[PDB]
Amino acid sequence: SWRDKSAKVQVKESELPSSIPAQTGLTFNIWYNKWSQGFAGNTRFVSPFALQPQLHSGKTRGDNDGQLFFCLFFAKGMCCLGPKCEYLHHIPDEEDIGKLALRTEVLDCFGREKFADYREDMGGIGSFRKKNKTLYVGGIDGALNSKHLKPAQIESRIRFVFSRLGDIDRIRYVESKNCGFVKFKYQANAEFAKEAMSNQTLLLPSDKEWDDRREGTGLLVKWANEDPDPAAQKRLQEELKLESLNMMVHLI
Amino acid sequence: NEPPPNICEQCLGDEANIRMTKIPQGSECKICTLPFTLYHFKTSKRSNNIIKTLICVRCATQRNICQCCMLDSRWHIPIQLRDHLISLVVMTEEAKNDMMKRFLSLKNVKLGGAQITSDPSEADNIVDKLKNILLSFFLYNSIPEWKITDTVSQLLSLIVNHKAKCGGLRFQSSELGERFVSKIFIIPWSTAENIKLSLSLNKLIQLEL
Amino acid sequence: YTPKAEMPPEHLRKIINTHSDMASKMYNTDKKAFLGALKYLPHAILKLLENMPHPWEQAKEVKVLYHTSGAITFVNETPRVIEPVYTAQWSATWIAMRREKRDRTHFKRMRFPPFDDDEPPLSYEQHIENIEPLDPINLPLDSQDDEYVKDWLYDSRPLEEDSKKVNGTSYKKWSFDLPEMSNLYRLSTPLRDEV
Amino acid sequence: MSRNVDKANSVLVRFQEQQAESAGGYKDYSRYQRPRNVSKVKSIKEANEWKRQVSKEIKQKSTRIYDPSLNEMQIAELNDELNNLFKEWKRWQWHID
Amino acid sequence: VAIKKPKKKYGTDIDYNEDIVYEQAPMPGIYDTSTEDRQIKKKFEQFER
Amino acid sequence: PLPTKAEIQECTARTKSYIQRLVNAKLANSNNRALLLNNSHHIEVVSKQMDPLLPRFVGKKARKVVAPTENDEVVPVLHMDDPNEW
Amino acid sequence: SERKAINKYYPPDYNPLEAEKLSRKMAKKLKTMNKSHASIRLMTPFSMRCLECNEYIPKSRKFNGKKELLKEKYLDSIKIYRLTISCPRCANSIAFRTDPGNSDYVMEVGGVRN
Amino acid sequence: LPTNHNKTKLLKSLKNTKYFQQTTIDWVEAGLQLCRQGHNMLNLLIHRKGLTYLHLDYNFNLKPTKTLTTKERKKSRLGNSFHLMRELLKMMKLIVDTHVQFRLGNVDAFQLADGIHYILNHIGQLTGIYRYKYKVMHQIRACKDLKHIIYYKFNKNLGKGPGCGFWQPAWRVWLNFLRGTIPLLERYIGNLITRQFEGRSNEIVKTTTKQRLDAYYDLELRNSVMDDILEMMPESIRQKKARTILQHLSEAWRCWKANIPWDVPGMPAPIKKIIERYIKSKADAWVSAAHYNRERIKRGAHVEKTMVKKNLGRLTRLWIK
RNA sequence: GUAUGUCUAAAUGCUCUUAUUUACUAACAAAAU
RNA sequence: GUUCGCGAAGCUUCGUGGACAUUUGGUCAAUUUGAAACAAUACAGAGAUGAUCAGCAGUUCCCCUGCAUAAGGAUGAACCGUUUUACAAAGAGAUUU
Ligand SMILES: [Mg+2]
Ligand SMILES: [Zn+2]
Ligand SMILES: [Zn+2]
Repeated sequence: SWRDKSAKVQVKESELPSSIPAQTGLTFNIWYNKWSQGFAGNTRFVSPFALQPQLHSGKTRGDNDGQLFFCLFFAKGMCCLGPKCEYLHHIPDEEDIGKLALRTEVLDCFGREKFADYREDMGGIGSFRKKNKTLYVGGIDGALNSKHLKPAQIESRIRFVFSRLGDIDRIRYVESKNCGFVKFKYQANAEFAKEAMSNQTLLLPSDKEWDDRREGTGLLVKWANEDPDPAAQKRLQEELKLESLNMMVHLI
Repeated sequence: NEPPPNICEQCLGDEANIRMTKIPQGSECKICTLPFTLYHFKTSKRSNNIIKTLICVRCATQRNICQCCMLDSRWHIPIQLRDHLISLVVMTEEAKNDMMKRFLSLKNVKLGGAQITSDPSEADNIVDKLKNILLSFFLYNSIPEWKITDTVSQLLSLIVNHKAKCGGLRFQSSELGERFVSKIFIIPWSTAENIKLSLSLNKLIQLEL
Repeated sequence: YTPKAEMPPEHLRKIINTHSDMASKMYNTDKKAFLGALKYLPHAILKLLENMPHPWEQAKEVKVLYHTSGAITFVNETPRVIEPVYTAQWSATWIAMRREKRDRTHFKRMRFPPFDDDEPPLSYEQHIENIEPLDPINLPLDSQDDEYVKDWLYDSRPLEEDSKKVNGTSYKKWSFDLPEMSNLYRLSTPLRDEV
Repeated sequence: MSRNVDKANSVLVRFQEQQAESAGGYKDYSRYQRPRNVSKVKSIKEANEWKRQVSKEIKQKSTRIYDPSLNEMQIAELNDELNNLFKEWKRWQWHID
Repeated sequence: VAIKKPKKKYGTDIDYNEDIVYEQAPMPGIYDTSTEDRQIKKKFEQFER
Repeated sequence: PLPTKAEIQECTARTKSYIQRLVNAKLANSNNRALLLNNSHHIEVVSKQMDPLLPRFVGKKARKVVAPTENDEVVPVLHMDDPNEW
Repeated sequence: SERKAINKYYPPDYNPLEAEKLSRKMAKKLKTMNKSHASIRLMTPFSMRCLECNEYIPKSRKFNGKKELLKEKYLDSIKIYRLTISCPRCANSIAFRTDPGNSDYVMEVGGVRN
Repeated sequence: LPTNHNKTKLLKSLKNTKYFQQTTIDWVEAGLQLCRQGHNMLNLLIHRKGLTYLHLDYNFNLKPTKTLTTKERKKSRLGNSFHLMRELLKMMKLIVDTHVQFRLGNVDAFQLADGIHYILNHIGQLTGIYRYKYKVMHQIRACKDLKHIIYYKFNKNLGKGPGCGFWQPAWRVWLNFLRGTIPLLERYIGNLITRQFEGRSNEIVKTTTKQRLDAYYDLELRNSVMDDILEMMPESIRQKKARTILQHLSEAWRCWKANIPWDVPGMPAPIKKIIERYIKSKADAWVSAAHYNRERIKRGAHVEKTMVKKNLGRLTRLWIK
């Protein structure tokens, strides 16, 4: 219970929060902060940090003042401000979501503008046009350092990571596509999860490849392009209908 | 010359004085990607985080929406939903293209539905029509896990596949489970025949892929 | 309205130092500001150049405006002088130079550029701490002839603040007595050489 | 050093590349020829890069070989080249890790 | 299927509809047109299938 | 009739005011130097002084924009009424 | 930044000899520079017919050829070169050699002079 | 005679904002800041431009890292604004550098003075401004003159050698030069930065240029002819016919040039007549122009080599006719 | 005036050879006593 | 904290009423996922015309360099392809009512 669990957080101290870029290119472009004169390198690298939320989550300088938006850095697991952060440090609970449900159309749970069109890769901060709570997970091969695991095991792992991060609606691992679809109750929660699990390893301490988790490439967590197979579609339609009904009720 | 900002009642705030700054060609509208004046207000003086307008007035007019909330000017519903309702009683297709979106924005037709929402005549009629229209343990036998979890809590990690329909709840405590049993949709430990059959079928389906 | 806050130079220095290794998403806007500032960089240059400390001056303190982003820094003050006094000073300097020339077998003329193309120009913080800046160009005076001028002649603000000989610290007008004026005239014999 | 190739392989550029390689680890696996005999490549990343390069090459080969003048002998030659590329790729998928 | 790479923000003329000019709302307006369009589109789904 | 003098004057004033205003606006836009209500609720508009280094009009970026003609009313295009030579 | 640039910038540590050595070390590895058929732009002096598709490429017509060194020199110390071309229509590799005994060229299994 | 209106100087406006604040600073420190800030600006702008391969020295001498491929070169040719700015910065550094040196125990006061003097006279040699803006040449000349005067005054009884201070007049001259630049740089550099942020939509070329004039004129003539033909008679699918008309006109012109009679049987009297009239007009415009060119040539009045050749040809043709 | 365009999934040190260059570019310009 | 008054203890100290001063800052939050380009490899490769080459324009929902209404960009980019109806009149022959 994050309020009475703790106050403190201090995820990654301001001594070592991050080095700035990773060398692609020959020369370093001061204006873009991106290496130039060459592009060789798959670029996506695994997060040095992570959100162990039960430990970390806490009261902030924001909580007292009445901040709406949660801390991106906290989600990522590297908020060096900690208790003096102005953005919130906890998993988005229901009440909080309700409170910022007016704004949640235009901008994310992080207080940053949702766009009109999706990014072509479905890669970040979803559109305000299509509301969504549904994350594509990918690069699970790369996130587990090419480990010969059972799909079931992988699914379980995903559940473990994602359940903690937010109230789950439903999850699907797929062998053929080699992916992990997750759906949440609240869009905000989903967003938070995405922020967290971007570039994260799925591995555990008990695994034998724990010390070389950094050398791999992390989870590619993105937005879900809707499932075409028909039952799912039907379900979605039903949900939409229900929503409409609710809206109508509210109106009258 | 400039038209005025279209900010809703709930968008703007609950107070009888708000101060805002206008920033002419501040940002590009999110829909249209075309320069427009940003209004941004603080609601109450001291309440943190600003509320900048994210869309151009023209676009707002077309969709008939709050320039901050992105919700129907009248009913305060997401554009999809409001439009969907109207359809139920045709929806807008924002054209997600670099050039075309701008063109669409500049058109002044009130895209789709917006007209109905604008007019007292039409919105009201639609509403009326709508009204008329209206008037450890495995678990077996689709619904979301956040509901299941809630139910469990009420009764007092929770895995559930849907292709399987096979929910293996693991409280990890003999106390929680033994309280859970007494205080009380097939629920064993770690038309019945029909149910069994269906379950089996589901399992088979899960296992063929 | 109410005038600008006289800030501490320390703050300015800190600001400057911060925007050396500037390559984060932090100060995105500072880079923009910097870019914008090119507009006024020539103005800044003109200002700084104008304020050049004269050879009768070890180190001039100068008024400075600076963008809080750290993008540009204008020397703000415009250096005005008591004309005759200025002329006298220049004459004195000239005389000193001549004397130096007479003295020295070889005069060690500077090499250019003064610092290397590789070596990045030392921050001012390496040589605030250093010893008193070596003596500037002001000729050997005498109590008999140049009795009046000697005390102030070689000062940053040629005539002191809070005196009856100039308007005040704004340093906009001056009124002199005779003997000082005479002394100045005598000094300026090289430059003011007019028919 | 007209026509760009010369510029690319001008000494200064080479030096720069070397420096990059030394500090940070920027290589251009496009720029160097892929080695013939695998198992003289202890690092995994390098191997992966090589594999990627070969895949790219194969793709390139494929793109061109379906051109309209199909009866010309160049296409035929490439067919063997394509096969070779495939073989190389397969080899690169060695089972050390 | 791979799309033609864009050069400087152009339109892919499948989606979006290109720079549309109106139907021009006339006096003898009838609502069968929409139905007809729908019917036409139904057939093309079949073709696709 | 040749239009009334007063009327003409008025017209001049209108246009003169407008054109002048337009010119002023243009001048303002050029980068070289030298109250409201929503619904029932009253609202104060302000203009904050942005920093003089940052781009004045950060919105604009020299965008191409095709416009629709939007001619809803129909122009009547009226008229009246050896081919081998011509 | 300008074609007549007097001095290219060097890093503050650039032992020129050392740099050269390094380059050499990374020249055997290098893709380009360690290969034959280096490109060239040339007009065609022979004025000849492409043997496959009979395309009559005339005198002085410009092409982006490949110049390669023929190891077997003429006499002793005066080199001779293969100069590859493609026919405009069909992509057949025409080429020719420069045997300097006659102060002229020789056709090399590409086309025929006429 | 100066501005009646403008009280509002640049600094005052800046002060009136919240973004500037003001300190009192040692002049050397200020200079150093300028050098650093200026350097940053030039790097930042350069990086924005994309050209990361043109490296700035801390002395402001810009030059390229590799040898640039042609595309890169094209991308990365900075112009008369940026280079001018760089030059200015370099100059500043040089004076500031000398003062820094003086402050440090490295160089005497007299020496410092002399160095400054050298800089101000030798701006010309020390660093290319003149390259980019060659009216700085006047300033340079003035400085030289001053040096000549000053040195002769200063080394009268004393002999020839280095060590003449008295940088004042030179300094003054440079300051005054800078005044002019302030404006030019503000238009130029400012414009460049605007472009970088918001890069122009639809520029309009200008036919008052020697180049492009003739072509433009021809085009105009063609248009006029087409209009006339349209006016003349009814047509169905006239676009196709326009091309034909144009071709006919061209042919007529060619004939005129040659002195061939342009008689085509199918051409109807009126259209043909109109075409003839326009070719006559062209001839009038052309012949006169040729004559003018010839006159210019005779004088010795900035004729273009190509233009002269044309005149020679045209005139020859006329003679033949 | 050193053109251009498509194409891109996310072994180690060692030394020895030189009074040169398989050098490349031609957008630039073209006459006699 | 400054202080100008009142009330208690020994001008010194507590307890009070006032006056003075009064709402900053954010279109921004620190690494991959809200969009920089060159470069590189591979593959081809240069306006008319037979060929070689100059320059100028033109159209555009393409831009870049340029202070630019100079100038320059592969003749700067794409234009070189598709191309069957405001459709009529006359004559001859054939099947159906
Ligand atoms: Mg050309
Ligand atoms: Zn935080
Ligand atoms: Zn609203």
